[PDB]
Amino acid sequence: SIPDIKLSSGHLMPSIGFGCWKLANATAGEQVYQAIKAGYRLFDGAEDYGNEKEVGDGVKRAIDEGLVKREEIFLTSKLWNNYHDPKNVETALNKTLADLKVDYVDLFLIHFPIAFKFVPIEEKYPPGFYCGDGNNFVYEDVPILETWKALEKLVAAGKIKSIGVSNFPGALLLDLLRGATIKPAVLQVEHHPYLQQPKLIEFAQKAGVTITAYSSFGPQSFVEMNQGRALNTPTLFAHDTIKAIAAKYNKTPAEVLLRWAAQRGIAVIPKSNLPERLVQNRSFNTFDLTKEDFEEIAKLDIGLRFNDPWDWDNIPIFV
Amino acid sequence: SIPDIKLSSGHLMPSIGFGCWKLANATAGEQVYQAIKAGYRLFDGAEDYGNEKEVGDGVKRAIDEGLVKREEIFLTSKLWNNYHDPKNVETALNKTLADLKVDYVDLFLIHFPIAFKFVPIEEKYPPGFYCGDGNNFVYEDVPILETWKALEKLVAAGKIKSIGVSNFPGALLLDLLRGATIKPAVLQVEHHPYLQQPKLIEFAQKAGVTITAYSSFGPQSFVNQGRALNTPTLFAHDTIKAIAAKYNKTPAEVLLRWAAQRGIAVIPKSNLPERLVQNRSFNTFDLTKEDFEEIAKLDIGLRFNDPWDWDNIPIFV
Ligand SMILES: NC(=O)c1ccc[n+]([C@@H]2O[C@H](COP(=O)([O-])OP(=O)(O)OC[C@H]3O[C@@H](n4cnc5c(N)ncnc54)[C@H](OP(=O)(O)O)[C@@H]3O)[C@@H](O)[C@H]2O)c1
Ligand SMILES: NC(=O)c1ccc[n+]([C@@H]2O[C@H](COP(=O)([O-])OP(=O)(O)OC[C@H]3O[C@@H](n4cnc5c(N)ncnc54)[C@H](OP(=O)(O)O)[C@@H]3O)[C@@H](O)[C@H]2O)c1
Repeated sequence: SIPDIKLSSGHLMPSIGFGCWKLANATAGEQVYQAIKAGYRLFDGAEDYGNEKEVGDGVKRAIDEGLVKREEIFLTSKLWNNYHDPKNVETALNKTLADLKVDYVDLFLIHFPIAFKFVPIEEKYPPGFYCGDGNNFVYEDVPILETWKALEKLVAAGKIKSIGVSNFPGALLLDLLRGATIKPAVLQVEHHPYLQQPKLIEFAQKAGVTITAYSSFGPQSFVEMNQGRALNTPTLFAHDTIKAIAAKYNKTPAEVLLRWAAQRGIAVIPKSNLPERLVQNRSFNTFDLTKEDFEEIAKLDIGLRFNDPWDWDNIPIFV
Repeated sequence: SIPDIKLSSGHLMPSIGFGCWKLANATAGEQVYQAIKAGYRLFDGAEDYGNEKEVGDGVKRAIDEGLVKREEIFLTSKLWNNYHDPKNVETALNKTLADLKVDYVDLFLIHFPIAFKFVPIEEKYPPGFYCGDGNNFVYEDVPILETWKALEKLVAAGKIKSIGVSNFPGALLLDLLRGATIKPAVLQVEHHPYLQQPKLIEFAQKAGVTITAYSSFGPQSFVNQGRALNTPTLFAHDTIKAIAAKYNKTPAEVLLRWAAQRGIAVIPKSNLPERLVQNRSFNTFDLTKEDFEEIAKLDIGLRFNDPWDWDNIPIFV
């Protein structure tokens, strides 16, 4: 049912996966397991999510029960900001591998083109915004390419199958493509009708980089974090454009939001604590948005970004 | 008169300069010379402008006539897109030096974070968008930092006083800063009330990078581009007029002052002598917080110089 996408690395990646951000440690293992039973095969995690051990527990349970074999699960993780210095990259990957209880991750991404000062794992993990000095942000002078070469070596050592990046704007991705020996296979970015960045999508896809969309439901994911920008934003779920299209096909607004990306070759990783939403978030490929529908949804693009490092410490990633 | 700005390199840079883009070759020498007599000391040029030889004649004439000495003139040039590969960087710079008839340039900027396939100087100069294969754009795998290191080397060789970048978005500048031994001293970007990019300015200034604004008059500079032609003029914008008529200054003087008062260098260019004068003496009034607030409302992120138009190059996306 779930179409696979061919990555530039020579490996297949499910076009629909299960998001793990803000999956409570207490119920994550069980929800990952239920997701596998519901047919999900790709799991989008990260060291920063702090629940990789639980994600691993869920996968290991499914494997121990004979529902799936390791090779049938696509595990994505992300290298956090404090670990860009080459000498720390493998250490961070090792922690991820140990927590996930596996020998390799299918996809490992540079979480952000941001290098926080290294913080020893036994000092605090996941470190979040901690940089070794109270609440102050401290950075390291590690160019992206240095981190990328450390990742390329880990691919050669068999610990990572495919490598890619997240939160990279066009000029940065373009430059990485110039110095990379193993081209980044995936660009994972915030993508929803309020932030469509059509030119980025076009450039990346023309360059052979697969797009994975995150926060496909826009502000939704951020309101529980009490983010003001998101709370002030009208939901996509109650938006007249999305609702009119959903009604026309007799689909849910969530299905239209996910299909709007899937139909354009963009991979999705919807997240949900609700069992009822598992099947739904993975079975939306039952109708086709017309040229007209796309023109209508295109009108909602306003460049509204919910995940912006500028908010953390005026980091100029998207400026 | 014209305030100087101390660059992160230690060297000083006039805050008001004379732009050389489109200065016709037949009269560029004379215009640069007249500009020097008019008080200008910084000349913003580029290999791509194709008139460095003539800009050089102008400066050489002012020096031979004893109006100025080489070290009182600040020359800026820019490394064009076909010369990013380190093995070609010095070739391009040597051509700029031979053309300007100088032993070094004061500021050498990476013109665009774009690497076109190398085309020999002898094959075509300036190459412009020609990449050695008909009208097709062809690129080279040369990371920004490799080009930068070649420039740092040319600084140690004494051929360049300060180095910097142009048309670099925030993320790219941030990354270059992590790898630079000599920090880029300047960030030259399009900057006007319709494209204010305040967060980029704030980040750059805070990192110690000096901003040089170009196209200070917005749409007035690309007018045969449709985008610019179909954009309401800033010279007739109600907010600009209001502030200009409120200080008895021209709209042009308000547009330049808005940048200058914020520590941003400007490089206006006028074929007309009167304006030539106007453009170097607009620091005769201050904008109030309220003025800035009203001007800041014009920001719509409208960009006239976008590589996306050339070949869907993702520099600003
Ligand atoms: N690399 C990065 O920077 C980055 C940043 C953010 C996210 N990501 C990744 O991408 C994933 C997805 O993004 P996200 O978690 O931010 O947000 P999302 O998937 O857009 O989140 C959807 C929000 O909508 C609700 N929801 C889920 N299915 C729904 C449905 N069918 N109908 C109505 N509401 C529904 C969920 O609530 P319930 O849980 O109560 O169902 C959740 O609060 C993450 O889990 C993570 O793996 C990566
Ligand atoms: N790095 C880059 O990518 C880049 C890109 C573009 C430009 N630049 C540099 O920055 C400079 C700025 O570009 P530009 O020359 O097109 O922009 P500009 O100097 O802002 O152009 C102003 C236009 O307005 C007119 N003008 C000048 N002064 C005036 C005044 N006081 N009152 C009314 N009209 C006035 C001029 O025509 P008249 O001559 O008839 O008065 C000129 O056509 C260039 O020369 C170049 O050195 C760099």
